[PDB]
Amino acid sequence: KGLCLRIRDDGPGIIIVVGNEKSCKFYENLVMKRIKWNEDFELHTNTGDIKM
RNA sequence: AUUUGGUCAAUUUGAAUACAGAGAUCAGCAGUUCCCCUGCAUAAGGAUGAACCGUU
Repeated sequence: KGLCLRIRDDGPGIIIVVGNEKSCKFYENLVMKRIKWNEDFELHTNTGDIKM
């Protein structure tokens, strides 16, 4: 249970996560260790693929 | 100088029959315990993956 809100798409936003403790821990791990947020990526659109 | 270490049992008896006394050998498999591997389940506990936006 929870959510992920954010401002203006590109802007800063909040994840809230709620549940059983193990699950929460797992989620945290995913957020921090597994995902690389600073990593570069590609946006796919009809006009052209935008490198970010 | 002599002699004991020498009684077959069993059965039929009121000595005769018996005659030494009645399964062997070879081979499987399973179980018992411990160990190792393998697949599955059960709990727990990780690790990780997967496009893209979601819900009043």
